Amino acid sequence: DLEETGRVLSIGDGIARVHGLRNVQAEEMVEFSSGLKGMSLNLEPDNVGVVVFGNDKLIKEGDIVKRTGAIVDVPVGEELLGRVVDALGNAIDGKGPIGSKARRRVGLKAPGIIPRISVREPMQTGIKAVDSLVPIGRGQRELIIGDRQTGKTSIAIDTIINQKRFNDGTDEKKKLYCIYVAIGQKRSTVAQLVKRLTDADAMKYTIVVSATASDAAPLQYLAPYSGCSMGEYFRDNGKHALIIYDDLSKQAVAYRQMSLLLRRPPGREAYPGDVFYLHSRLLERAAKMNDAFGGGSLTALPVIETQAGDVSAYIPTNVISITDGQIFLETELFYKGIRPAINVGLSVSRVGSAAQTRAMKQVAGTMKLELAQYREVAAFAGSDLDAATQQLLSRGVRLTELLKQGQYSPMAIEEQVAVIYAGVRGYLDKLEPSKITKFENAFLSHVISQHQALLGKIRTDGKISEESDAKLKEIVTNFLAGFEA
Amino acid sequence: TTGRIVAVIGAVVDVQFDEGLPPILNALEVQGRETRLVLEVAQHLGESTVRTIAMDGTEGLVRGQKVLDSGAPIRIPVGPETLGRIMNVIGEPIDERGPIKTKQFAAIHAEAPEFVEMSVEQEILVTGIKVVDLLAPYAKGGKIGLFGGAGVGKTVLIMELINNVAKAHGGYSVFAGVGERTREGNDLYHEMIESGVINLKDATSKVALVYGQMNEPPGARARVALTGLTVAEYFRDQEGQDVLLFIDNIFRFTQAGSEVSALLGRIPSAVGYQPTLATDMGTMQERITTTKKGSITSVQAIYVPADDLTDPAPATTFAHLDATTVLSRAIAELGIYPAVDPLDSTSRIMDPNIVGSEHYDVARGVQKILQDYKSLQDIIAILGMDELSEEDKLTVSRARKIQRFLSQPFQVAEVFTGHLGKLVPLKETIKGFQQILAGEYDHLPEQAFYMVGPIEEAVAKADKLAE
Amino acid sequence: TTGRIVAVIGAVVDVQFDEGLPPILNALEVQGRETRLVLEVAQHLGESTVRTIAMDGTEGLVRGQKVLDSGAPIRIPVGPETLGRIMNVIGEPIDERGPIKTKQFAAIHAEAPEFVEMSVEQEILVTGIKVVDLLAPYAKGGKIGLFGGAGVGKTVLIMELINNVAKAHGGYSVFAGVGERTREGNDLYHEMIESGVINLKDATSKVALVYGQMNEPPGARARVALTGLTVAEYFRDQEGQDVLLFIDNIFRFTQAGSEVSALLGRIPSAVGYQPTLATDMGTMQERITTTKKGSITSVQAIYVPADDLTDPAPATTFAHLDATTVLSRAIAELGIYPAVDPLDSTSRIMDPNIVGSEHYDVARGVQKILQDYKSLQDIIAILGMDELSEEDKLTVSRARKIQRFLSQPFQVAEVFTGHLGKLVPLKETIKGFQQILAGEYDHLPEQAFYMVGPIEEAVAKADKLA
Ligand SMILES: Nc1ncnc2c1ncn2[C@@H]1O[C@H](COP(=O)(O)OP(=O)(O)O)[C@@H](O)[C@H]1O
Ligand SMILES: Nc1ncnc2c1ncn2[C@@H]1O[C@H](COP(=O)(O)OP(=O)(O)O)[C@@H](O)[C@H]1O
Ligand SMILES: Nc1ncnc2c1ncn2[C@@H]1O[C@H](COP(=O)(O)OP(=O)(O)O)[C@@H](O)[C@H]1O
Ligand SMILES: [Mg+2]
Ligand SMILES: [Mg+2]
Ligand SMILES: [Mg+2]
Repeated sequence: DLEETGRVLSIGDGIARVHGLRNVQAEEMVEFSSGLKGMSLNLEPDNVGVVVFGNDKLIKEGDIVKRTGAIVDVPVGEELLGRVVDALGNAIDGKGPIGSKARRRVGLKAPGIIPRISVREPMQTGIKAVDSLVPIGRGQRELIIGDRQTGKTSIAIDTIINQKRFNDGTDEKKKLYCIYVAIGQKRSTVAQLVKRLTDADAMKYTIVVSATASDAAPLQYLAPYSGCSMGEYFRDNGKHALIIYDDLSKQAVAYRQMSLLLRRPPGREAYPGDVFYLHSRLLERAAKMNDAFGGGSLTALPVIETQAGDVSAYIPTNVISITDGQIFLETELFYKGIRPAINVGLSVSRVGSAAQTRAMKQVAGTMKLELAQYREVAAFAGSDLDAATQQLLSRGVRLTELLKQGQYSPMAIEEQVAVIYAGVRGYLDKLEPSKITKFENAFLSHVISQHQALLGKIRTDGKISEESDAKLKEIVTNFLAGFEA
Repeated sequence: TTGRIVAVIGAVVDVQFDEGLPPILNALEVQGRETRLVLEVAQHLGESTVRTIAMDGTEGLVRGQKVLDSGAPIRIPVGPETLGRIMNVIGEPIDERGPIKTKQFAAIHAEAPEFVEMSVEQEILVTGIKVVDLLAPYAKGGKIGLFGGAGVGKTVLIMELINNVAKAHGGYSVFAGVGERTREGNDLYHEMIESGVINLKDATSKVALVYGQMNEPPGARARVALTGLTVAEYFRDQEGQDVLLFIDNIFRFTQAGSEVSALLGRIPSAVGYQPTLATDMGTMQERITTTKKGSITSVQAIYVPADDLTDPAPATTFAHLDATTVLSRAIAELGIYPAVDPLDSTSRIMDPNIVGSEHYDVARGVQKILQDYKSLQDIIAILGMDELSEEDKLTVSRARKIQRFLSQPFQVAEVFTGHLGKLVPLKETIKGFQQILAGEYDHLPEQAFYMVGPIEEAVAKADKLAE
Repeated sequence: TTGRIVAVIGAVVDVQFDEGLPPILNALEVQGRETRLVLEVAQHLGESTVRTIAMDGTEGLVRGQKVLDSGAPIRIPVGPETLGRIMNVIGEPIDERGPIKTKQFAAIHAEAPEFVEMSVEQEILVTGIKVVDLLAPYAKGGKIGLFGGAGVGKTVLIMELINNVAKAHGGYSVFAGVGERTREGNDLYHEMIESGVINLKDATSKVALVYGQMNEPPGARARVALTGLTVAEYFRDQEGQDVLLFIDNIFRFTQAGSEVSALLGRIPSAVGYQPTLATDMGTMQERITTTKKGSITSVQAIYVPADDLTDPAPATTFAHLDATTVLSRAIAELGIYPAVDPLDSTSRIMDPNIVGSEHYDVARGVQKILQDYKSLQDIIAILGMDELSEEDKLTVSRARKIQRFLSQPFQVAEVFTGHLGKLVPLKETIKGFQQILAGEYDHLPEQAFYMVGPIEEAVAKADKLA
């Protein structure tokens, strides 16, 4: 029976050349003698090239290969929340079986033109520099790009932690379910990542999909698509989900290995011709649906690691052209004290103020150009500058200091507006730059403990009221003079 | 004639025919599929076998599956019944509005119009955008290309060109979505419904849509640009009327070709591209032209990979264009929109005997002071503003005011700049820059010229900065 | 049962079997060889022919020579009676002290510990070294990596770290010489005999040695890392006792993998490397880890090809680490030792919640002024330090003093310097840099901070120059 079963001709480097399987489909899942799964990616006239989902010591010449008659699928639903799973959706946290009542295909194509609607809901990260200058909306694709140890993962983590405020509330369309996809990382890092989310009480709405460094290349290759289908469930059921691919750099590496050992010719940096289509078809699946389809969304945060800042490399240039915006991180700024290390000039968001609350739009609207005027004069300055150009330098330096932020303390949007207000209105222009960070800490905690009614009104009204503008001014000016002494 | 699949490797599918073998470029129908799957014959491998590229995903394909030869290349619906409708690569409606009711179809592969069919007629058309109108004007029935790296404003620019030029046009427009964002497809569709250019109940629709975004496989992206221009070829030839064609993005045509090139059995060329890069673009672009039968005004957004203009894809595209609009990241970073490089954009109709000696001299005058300012920028970077002569800082202040006056608010960019967009006439554009070059506004502040319409708005803004 | 050689090139040898084919990773024994020649099965080529990779020189092999399946993968001696002994790739003793009679054996290939086996414990390991403890401190049971190009001091650093930690660590230690200098192995062996951490007369030996140096063919160098790894694995699990694993140099694993990949008929990856680079490293590195069962504090020296940190070999290694120590050539050429780059060395425990708010702030202060100094470097070289402002001149003088106070005399470098080895406590390291940052030693000369122990010696050195 060579129509439904096959025989292994050769096996090496995760690739099995199989004779037979005459009725096997392209991209179909096949089972080996030892129980190991394999995906049929090459259909040649005399053989079938099968990529192996595990070790190949358990596969020998002459082994029997069997059809399952299906493409790859993964478990789906709210039963995955709080769980750590592998690429196929098998639980690896040891906390029991996933009691999921639904399955979903991993290779389902993106929604077309019709089922979509304009991005109109804010996806708050809690990071001042993001929510103000690179605002993300629900259903958007926003890249996190930069060298190693620039803070990429930490942007994604703080974004996840920030959602607790929405998920503990009663408002349901305000909620966001998180999916962290780890690709090619080590297991100890992943466990330390889960420990961090558990302490912040963030796990209860987070799915962790992990295909680590010891896992086979096909496992690493499939992991992003598996987690995407998990997000798509929320998207198609009137709910909002956030996915994080950390990172698509290591996924491309895994796919290259497969493609090279299937004897597909190499291109730029040894990558296959379809490496762009690999990520494009993935990130296109992130969308904001119209109300007839549920009004749910899927926001994607892909991560790309560059080498020595080389943004010109094959892989990074692909993902930049795909996404609706990028957040650029640099080591130079990181060690200069600018943490998060967001290069504001290079970073953009195509959705823009349409992804901001009416309050944040009022304060951040001016910041963009005001900082652009600053960077122009920054590499333009001790030959002594005139009063006008020294003012532009002063303002820019003081706004930059406000964009600084520590870790694991994601800020509410009303608290963000208040601290941006003080800088953008010039109330800190004649303050020594070294104490702006010190100012923000003491100023905010005073507004938190003694002025809840102000923050509460900015939160609920969604904008800066004329009465709120007067009250903010009243606090900042009197706090100023006390702090200055 | 019935054939059988023998090989499936990604987008590349090999099919065997025991009898009559189908010629290259034919459309083959795969049997036993839920959605219509088209394989376009690319090569004759020999031994009664053809090599094809798939127009959709190749998942679920079996060796030995029936494949039928349609007898002709991919054929799509043409005519006034494409107006207000969105089509894909193979001519299927994707707007959920039903079948395209017509007994008139055309093959997406065709011979490029001959040399005798070319028209030398060049006439300037007003666009409303100052930088373009002044420095690098577009011509009626000309070939316009908007260059730029990632995030510089290619889409925003082409969007407002449809918002302005289609108004000054009584004919039909075609928009080809080639390998870009499906999100922007939803954006453009609903914006045109709002603006009334697409009408879902009557026949007043004036824009035909063709889409094949970056979720589609390479084959689909490689031919969806030809599907777009074949609709444009009908309105031009079979009617004899003026047509407008917009493409975002035509780089994706070349990208898609390189994505399959390895699997077609080609040795890679320079910078990882296909050897066929130039001729593929040739037999495509040479169809995008004005003839003696009719006129096509074409606007093509062109991606510049890692904003490197030497890259073979964008570098080979320059020779196909009459007007080039080159966008710059450094100019976008300053906050100047559109981010058009004034010293890297050409027009060809830039000639004293075409646009006028008054127009031409202002354009060169604006370019001269900005080029001279660039050399002055090299001094104030190290020594500072205090070192410049009184003559020097006079030209700097004028050059900086001219930089900002080149920028204007777009009517499709309300969320980005804050205030509404506005259209500026050509005669007011020449006069405006002419006045600044003479030094008539050396008393006005610098930010008075930033993001305004005509020169009259700059005067009014100067009063508003005081109190 | 019996096989026949059909193809030989370099370390890659093809064997054909009539009946019963050996599974991938099986050790094969070549007949007719005076010394033991182990072929490890890597690929099933089809037609009853396997593709293998040798563990020693393949010279003197003939087409038709007989090969026998061992039945298992390469198995080496493991257990307490390996301590004080030196062994090669296939676990054969190379110290001329006789057979290693162990009660247990273990295959050099094993699957990496599952996700449930992972421990989240992060506790500081004080090295006594200023650059390390201050900026990027190592963790107990964590993974440590020492990056560097040719001659910047990877080996000198790992040897000082052995001397500083292994004495104060009441447990067993494992050293794996991978593709490095053989005379270094001789120096380490006899030094350990001299000190007493390795004993030939007694079973008090605390260190096990495994060696496959740059004189071995690629097959040996590609696998020798697993042999030393398997010894370390046993001590972690089937005892509970804490283990130190030192590897010099782990790059040789990946380099040797590149040599054989060219002969296995693979299509090369970028930079000519193997397409399986990241997954080969992945299945190997994930075995070097702390579990809930036992703890492994691993230190790995990592070579950097042509000083390029973007090279696929060092670049892929970063994600397998918990603390990085990157060495720079320019910092080495200035006379700074250890040549640690303060702005490219990282640690996951560099966090106010873990090391303290005072420790963290000083570390970030040291880094800020060094990045500020690095920015001015161009204008300093064109014009001069005298053309700087009063604000900039003050940061430059302090940063230059911080640079030098980061350097330290090592106990292993007691001949290379002629000076005394210095071991500095953490509290005194924090205090030292804190004072320079606040401006307490602005009057003191630069060279006073060069190559000293604690902050007190910087003052005492300045007194002699008065
Ligand atoms: N806003 C911040 N403030 C202080 N430290 C930060 C901040 N963001 C990141 N870090 C630190 O930087 C280090 C690297 O962060 P990580 O997100 O792991 O970088 P990447 O993901 O780019 O490798 C971490 O040790 C983290 O503690
Ligand atoms: N005319 C404009 N006015 C203001 N901002 C603009 C304008 N054009 C582009 N931008 C900015 O650049 C971003 C990218 O625009 P887009 O057209 O998507 O660039 P590209 O198509 O070249 O990738 C926008 O989201 C916007 O922030
Ligand atoms: N901490 C140090 N103190 C003094 N000299 C050093 C130090 N580190 C390296 N060196 C010098 O550099 C040389 C090479 O060191 P080594 O560790 O062998 O480099 P690598 O192992 O990176 O090739 C040594 O011979 C020594 O003279
Ligand atoms: Mg990370
Ligand atoms: Mg675009
Ligand atoms: Mg060494």
